[PDB]
Amino acid sequence: KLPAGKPANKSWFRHNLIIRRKASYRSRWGTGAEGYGTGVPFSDQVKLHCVDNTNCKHVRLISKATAERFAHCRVFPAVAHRVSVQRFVSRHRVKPGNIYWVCLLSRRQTNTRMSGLRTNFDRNTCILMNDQRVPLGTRVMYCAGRHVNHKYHLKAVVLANFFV
Amino acid sequence: RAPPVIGCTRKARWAGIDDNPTITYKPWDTTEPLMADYGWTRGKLPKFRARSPFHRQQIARRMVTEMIRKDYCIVGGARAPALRILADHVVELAKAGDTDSRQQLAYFLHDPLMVDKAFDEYPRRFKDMNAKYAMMTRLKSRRRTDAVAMYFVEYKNRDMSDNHKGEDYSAGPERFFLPPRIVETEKGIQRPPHMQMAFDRWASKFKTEEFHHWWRLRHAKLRYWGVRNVPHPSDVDPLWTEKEEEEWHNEMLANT
Amino acid sequence: PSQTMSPCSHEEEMRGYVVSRDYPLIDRLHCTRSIEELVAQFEDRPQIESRVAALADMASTVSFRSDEELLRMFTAISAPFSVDGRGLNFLTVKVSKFGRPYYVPNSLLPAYVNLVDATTIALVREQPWRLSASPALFIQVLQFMALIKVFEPNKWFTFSDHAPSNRADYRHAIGVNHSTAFWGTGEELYDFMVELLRVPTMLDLCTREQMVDLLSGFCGVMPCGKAVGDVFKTITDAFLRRVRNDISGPWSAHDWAIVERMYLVTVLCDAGNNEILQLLLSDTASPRGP
Amino acid sequence: GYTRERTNRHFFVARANAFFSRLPIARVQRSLAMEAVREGRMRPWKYTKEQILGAPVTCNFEYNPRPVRLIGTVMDAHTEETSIKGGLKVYARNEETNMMLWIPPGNPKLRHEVTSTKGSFQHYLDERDKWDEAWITG
Amino acid sequence: TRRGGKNLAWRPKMSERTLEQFVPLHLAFPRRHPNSWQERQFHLLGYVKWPKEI
Amino acid sequence: RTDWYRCYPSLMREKDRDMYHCYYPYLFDHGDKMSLYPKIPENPREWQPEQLQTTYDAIREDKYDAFIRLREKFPELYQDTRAWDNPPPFGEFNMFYSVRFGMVGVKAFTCKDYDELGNQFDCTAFWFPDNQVVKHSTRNGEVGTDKVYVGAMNVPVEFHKPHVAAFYKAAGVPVKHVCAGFPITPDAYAPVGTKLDVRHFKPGQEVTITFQNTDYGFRGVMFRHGFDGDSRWQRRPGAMGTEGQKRIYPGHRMAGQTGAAAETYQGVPVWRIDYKNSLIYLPTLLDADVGTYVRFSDTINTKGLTLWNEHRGLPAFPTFIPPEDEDLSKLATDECQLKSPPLYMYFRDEFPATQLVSQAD
Amino acid sequence: YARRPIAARTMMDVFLAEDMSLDEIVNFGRLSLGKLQIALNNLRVEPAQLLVDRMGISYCEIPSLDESDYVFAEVGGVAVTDEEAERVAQRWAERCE
Amino acid sequence: DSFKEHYHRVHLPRRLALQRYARQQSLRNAAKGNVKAEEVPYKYNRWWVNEEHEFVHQYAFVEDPEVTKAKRETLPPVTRENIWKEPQQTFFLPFAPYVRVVDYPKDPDAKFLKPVNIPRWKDYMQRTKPVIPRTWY
Amino acid sequence: APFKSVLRRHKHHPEGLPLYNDMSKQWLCREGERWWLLDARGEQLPRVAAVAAQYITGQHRPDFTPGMITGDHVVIVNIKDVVMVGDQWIRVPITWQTAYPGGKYRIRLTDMYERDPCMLMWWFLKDEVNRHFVRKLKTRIAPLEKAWLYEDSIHPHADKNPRPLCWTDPE
Amino acid sequence: LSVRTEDFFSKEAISHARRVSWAPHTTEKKQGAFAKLARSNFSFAQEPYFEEEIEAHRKHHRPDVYIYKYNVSPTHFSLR
Amino acid sequence: TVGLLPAQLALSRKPRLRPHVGNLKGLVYPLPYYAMWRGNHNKYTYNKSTVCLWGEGDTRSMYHQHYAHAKCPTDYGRGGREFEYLTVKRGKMLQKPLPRVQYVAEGSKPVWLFKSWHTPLSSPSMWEREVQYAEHTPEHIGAK
RNA sequence: GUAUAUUUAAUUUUUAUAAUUAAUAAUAAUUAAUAUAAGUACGCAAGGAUUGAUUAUUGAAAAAAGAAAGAAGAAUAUAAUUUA
Repeated sequence: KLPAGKPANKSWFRHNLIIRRKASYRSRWGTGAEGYGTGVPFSDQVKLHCVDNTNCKHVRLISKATAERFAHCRVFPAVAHRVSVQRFVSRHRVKPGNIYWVCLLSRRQTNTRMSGLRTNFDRNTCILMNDQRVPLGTRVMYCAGRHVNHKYHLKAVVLANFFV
Repeated sequence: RAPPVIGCTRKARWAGIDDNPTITYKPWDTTEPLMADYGWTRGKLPKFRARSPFHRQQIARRMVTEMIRKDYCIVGGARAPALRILADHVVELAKAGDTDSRQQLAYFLHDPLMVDKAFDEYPRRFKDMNAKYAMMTRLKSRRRTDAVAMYFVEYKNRDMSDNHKGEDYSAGPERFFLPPRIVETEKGIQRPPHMQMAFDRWASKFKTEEFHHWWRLRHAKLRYWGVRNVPHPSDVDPLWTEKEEEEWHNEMLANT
Repeated sequence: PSQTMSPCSHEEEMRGYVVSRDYPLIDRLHCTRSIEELVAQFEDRPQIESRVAALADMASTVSFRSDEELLRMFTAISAPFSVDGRGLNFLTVKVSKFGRPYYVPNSLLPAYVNLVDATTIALVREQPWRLSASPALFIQVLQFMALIKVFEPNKWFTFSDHAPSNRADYRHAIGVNHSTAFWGTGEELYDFMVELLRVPTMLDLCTREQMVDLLSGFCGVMPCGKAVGDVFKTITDAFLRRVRNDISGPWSAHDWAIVERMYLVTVLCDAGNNEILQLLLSDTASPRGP
Repeated sequence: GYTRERTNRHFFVARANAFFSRLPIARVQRSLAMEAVREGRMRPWKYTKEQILGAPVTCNFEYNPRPVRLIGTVMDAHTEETSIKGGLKVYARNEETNMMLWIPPGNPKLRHEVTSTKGSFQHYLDERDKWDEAWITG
Repeated sequence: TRRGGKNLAWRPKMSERTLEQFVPLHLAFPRRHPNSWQERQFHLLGYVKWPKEI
Repeated sequence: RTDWYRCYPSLMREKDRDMYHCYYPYLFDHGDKMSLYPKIPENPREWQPEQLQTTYDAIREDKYDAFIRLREKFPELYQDTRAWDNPPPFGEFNMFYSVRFGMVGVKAFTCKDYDELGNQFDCTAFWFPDNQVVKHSTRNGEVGTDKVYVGAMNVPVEFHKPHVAAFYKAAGVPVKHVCAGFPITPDAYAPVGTKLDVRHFKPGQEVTITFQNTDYGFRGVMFRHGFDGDSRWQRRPGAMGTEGQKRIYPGHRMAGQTGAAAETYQGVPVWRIDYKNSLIYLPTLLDADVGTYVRFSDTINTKGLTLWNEHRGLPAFPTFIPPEDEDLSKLATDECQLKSPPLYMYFRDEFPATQLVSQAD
Repeated sequence: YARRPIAARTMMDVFLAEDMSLDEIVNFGRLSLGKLQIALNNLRVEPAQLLVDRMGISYCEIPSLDESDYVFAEVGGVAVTDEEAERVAQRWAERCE
Repeated sequence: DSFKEHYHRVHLPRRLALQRYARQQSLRNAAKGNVKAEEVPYKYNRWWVNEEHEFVHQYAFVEDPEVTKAKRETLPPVTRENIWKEPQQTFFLPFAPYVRVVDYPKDPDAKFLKPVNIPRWKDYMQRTKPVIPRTWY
Repeated sequence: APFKSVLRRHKHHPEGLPLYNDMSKQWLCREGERWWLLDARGEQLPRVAAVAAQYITGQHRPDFTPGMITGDHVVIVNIKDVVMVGDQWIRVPITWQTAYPGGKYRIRLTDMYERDPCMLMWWFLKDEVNRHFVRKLKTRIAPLEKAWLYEDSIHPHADKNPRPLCWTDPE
Repeated sequence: LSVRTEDFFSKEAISHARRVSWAPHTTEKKQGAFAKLARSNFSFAQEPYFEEEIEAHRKHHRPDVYIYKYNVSPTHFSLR
Repeated sequence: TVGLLPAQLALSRKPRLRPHVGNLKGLVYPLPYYAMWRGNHNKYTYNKSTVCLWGEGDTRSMYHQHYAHAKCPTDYGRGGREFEYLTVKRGKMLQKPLPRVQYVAEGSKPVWLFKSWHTPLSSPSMWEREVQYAEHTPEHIGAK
């Protein structure tokens, strides 16, 4: 127990890290199909697809909260999980232990714009990024979202051909 | 933007209807006549107590079948409005008269003979009636068993009804297996031959003596179980005798 | 025209009321019914709603009435009340959810309160000269306010003298008695009347009988039963001057009765007029009254 | 009990559902739909589910810098007649992206137009199968 | 975080730094000199109660 | 969450209300005359030692005379100084004083509308039935207690309770189903029986919405207050002194009746006015049932500003009086709608051009 | 202070030949309304009396014009020019004739 | 009944009585014959420069009983057409909007030729309130 | 035996709480009551409170009886001019508390005066009345209602001729 | 209304006594003159008490004129 | 302008500065933060005497060499933290006439001196008097 | 730290009507992204801040005066859809 004499919760740091919505009748995480602000950011261990020339193919997230609504106000670190192989350079020299940032390109969950549009992509998509917010892959093999049009994702915008 | 309370949320029993945009889920086509969901919301029929939704459906079927067999039915509690609405739906099916409607009513009810009776008489009985075909009176006499309000659910336009014409239900007949009382001014009416034959066959069973033995055995069973006012099977007397049979036969011949 | 006016008998025609001039914007309804008709309704239909409607019409029409009409109005309205009773105590429903019942007055009490407010507005804020001009109306209003315990509104809500209520003088921040506490019912009118007496032309115009009635009305209106010191002194001085000036001239048994009534009023107001007492004791021309 | 949660004041306990018949809600809503039609945010449509299912729709979303151009089918339609409370589902399929999206009518930026006068239920079925397979694989 | 003391008329939601300026030190009014001390101060200063004619 | 530190006007203390602080010339009161000097007491024995009784101060006289001459001969240059001597009249709308009553309207329905940009608003349409000023109230004339009671919707005689019917009969206003109250200022009064039109508000103003929440009945802690300081304790091991909790404190989230309650949304922008059908659309969704008698008031300030002002606009003080020639029965429903200007500045699906990688224009 | 009780539970519109002018229609409606009002008043042979007594009608009105129609000044976001509107009207008239 | 609850319970009627006495003052003054209502003096000294050399204004409003009665009795004037035809602007544009763009000086890179009449960024940020003497926006 | 009902009069009840001046009880007698005027200008607040309480509670009468609540009304005027000896105006605390955990209110006589000086005088009178009678609510309350407080020199009791209250300090 | 230079630029918050004049040319701050001359750019006490000022010529030469027990001057009285 | 991004006023997640929403009772005037320094409440407004320093409400009767000459006795108000940022009082407003300059002839034409910062402050012209009346000129000392 | 009493939450059912005072939920939420200022202040130079807006963090709440043992629904979302 800590502090002795008045024990507190040892989850103080993760409270700052994560964003939690009090599950009350007036406050809940919607299904993402009712309107803007409804949904739920991804947890830590979520596995998602990484689409680019990089050898990596699957990425496990590290951020306690990941969503398109705040893809520009937060950093999404992640670790390559299932890397591909070749049969024969930095893009192809990824390892299943290295840690890079990621840029959301789509969510398999129902995403609602402020315009009333609702979308459901088929794959949770991301791309590897260096600490300087520059993607490791040469190009992309999936469509980004409106959130990826922020200046915080300038190189991602340059590479990604198609948006949604 | 999203509403403050998100998702299908249960409200108070008597609460208003808000048009906030929410995903609505219905178990099936509630607009179907006899397939209606039971609930305490305003859009649903009241759900009278039952051991399960299947048991509630069985109770609804039994109530509707009894209503068809004898227009008047006395039902206790929340099941009275449900029975009235189901009777209205049956009348709507009969007025529609489609083969699919008849097959649906056959699926619902327990008695194909009663299905035929309804589809034969209700069309002409309620041809001139628009919406409300069943009335629901409330009886000031509450059931001593559990003190539950009793409702007399009846069909309207009895005069236009063919097999139920001149029937007065102020008091039941001398025996439950005898034809119901008939108004004095309507004593000459004659019922359809098929319904008359069906009723006669049903009554013969009780006219049999093995039914008297079963009745005495029921006296014994209730006495053993604990029902207090159950006279001893030695003191009980048969419901049906020869002199009573001939008197009731004369009465039936007179009434026609 | 836009449709047909279905015919109806005169007995069933809606009359007695007129819309406001600016109907498209102001759609209020005023009552032009005669005071005699209002009093006849009040007396012939003793129903609570009928009396409430009559009182509402009277309150609306106070400013349009004359002195005699107001006198008739007050005389007709002062019927149900008694002297010792608790005026404006129209308690009908009893609510005892807490454990100590409280009795909620019916719609009659608001009717009388609104009538008093309308009378105050008419005779103070609009036509302050009417009370000075007409002493009879001055006495009638004071007698009405004495008959209805305007200065003891707790009696309006009390149901038994053993458990007097405080719905008229208690008010908590949470919300208790917010709509029944601290009504200025008759305070402004009483203050204006006191000022009129204290400034008299009113007493000069009044008659000795009118002065006695005025003093009695003041001592009755005051919750303690005694008139204000200054008002009592002024009325007593005026009455003594008039008695001394007129006694030398012709005098009557009615005048003696008036003097005796004044002496009794002083005693009730807890003062004592030694000069009046000595005059009555010394005089022997006529026998004294009760 | 230092606080209260329920109000029993007449103002709040009162409801005007009885008097609601004085104002025509449906006429007002249809007038709003016609105003949208006149402004051009949407065009009138009177179709049934059988008629519309499977029809090709072209969506032009006027985002920036480059407007988003998509071609999809019609998975479902909320209502069968012109109304603000409408909406239409589409299954857009780009090079390697399969996105199923609900688009509401009357939005000035999401110009969605059913490019064909009719649809094929067989096309709807096969496109739905494709979407189901993509979703399962994802 | 306090669960009471929310009557702003007596416990205003302002800091001690903000209330220091309003804390009075040379409180001119209400006065702090009782009437009983007037004669004592007079005598201490040494003045005398001369008759009105003087 | 809160910015009370931002919410503080320029502090001043009355000890500083001195002749040397006044922006304009400091004027003393001598009864029926205003003077530049303190009133010299008539009894000279009251003069104090070292006290100067000024009768003609050349500096003050010259400065005041120059000030007055400039104000009189250069009104345009010194227009802002006019308010010093020519205060605004009473009974006219005042930016910082005038508070006007509101209205009562039923929650008609819900719909969805779109801004000039691609922003979607879930609008709630509230119907305003026959509304009239039912009563005027004041607690014995106390300043600031003036209140106006406004009716909601006509109703038969048999509908109300006897006491409510008696109240409406005494008022003389047509019987109304509901009657709300609004504290106002004297200048905002309107005569009893006045007719209130939906145009009393403006398409883009800010309204306070008071309503009753939908009744959810008796619900548990997970439903209401669902998520699933210190009194005395020793920070160091120096000593042993503590105060445990010996009861339940009054503030304790616990299971109870959640539902019906007078909720009040503050500063909801108005989105659309339809004065032909008497409807107001607010771009928000209420947790209330259809038919609830909502009360609309006018928000008086926002972000340290005032809702009514020359920069934004002014209201139809005291209320909106429709012209004479116009006849609503001679107008269609589409000819009688007032749409608000955009609430947001950019397309909320995207980002503002400053934060946007590339923009099309 | 109140309206007179109900006087009509069923309604039926009466139209004249479409060629009749608006002034003619208004005049006919006003004449019929006046005659029926006089018949009711005298009730409290002729067609008005026959209608009031035998048929039983006890109400008649001349409701305002249905102005709910739309003034389409713009279709699909495109302004409707006066020349285009006149051309469309002429085309519709020609098709009708 | 708490201490302050009891104090206010006892004194609120007493405060009402004191206010009644104060009103009775003017009521006597009126019944004497001087129907004119009590007049409150106008205070010219309301614009100040506080200790920190900041402008301060005391807002004083006087309620006229005659004006209040007139408002309660008579109809108000017809609403102006502009008031009910134009909307209430949802934004509050800056008092001193900043526009670095200007086409007057050739080679706009030169700062020393920018017009002085347009605001600076410091002015744009600082001007959150009306000019010093003025109070209304 | 005597039985006081559990169903008491509560501040939250519509019937409300009474005013013992207008009540009629076996232990209330306003017949022998007098009216005094106490000008508290330049008089120490505790001394003024004690002097006023002596007359308010009726202890100044030779017929005083603890059971009987009879006392003379005292109109205290110029409470604004009441004096405190030294720095006590800001160094004397007033402490109360609510049932809530935080609950505790510590305030200064300066704040009490700035809100309502009559409130401060009422506090001191209450302290005296509690010092002498604390075991009965009626005794604790009635004398306080007998007391009258006014910060200015204007009071509406001129119709009672309150005789000035003359006393001397212990010194 | 609209945008204006009055909204743009804020005046000096100076009291009437301190202000030398209300003229438009003197509207600006005193330090403005020094700033212009140099061609560059660049709080009341807790108890601010001032003894009343007097005209220069009258104050520097005050006649020693008195009355019964009060100093009398063409502009001021006093006690002595 | 339109190209710049103004502060959200109608809809925003940021704190909307309305401390009076749940702290004031009854009528609230639109004047922002008029009852803020009191503690954000509008109660206890019936008090006439408050805590006062020199030059405040109840010190008007007392004499203080500064305020006795630099503040009108009737201009005194409330205490420090109880300052009157906004006052509402019923009654008939009285516009007392402004003071009239004295020792000036009638119909006399004065001479105007245009003060400006262009003249150095040390110059006696700045300390001169703007409005100059012929009757204010000492003609026996030679002054013009 | 194994439903009694206290305690707390809520209720005591349309109250035409919140608030004179008692008590009571939010005394700088930092932080993160982008832009303005500005490529300015400053710095030998490379370099380069302070800083009120937008977004992200999604919720927004008022106790005390009227008549009472059926279903606050005559229950199938209309306070009568014609109805015999």
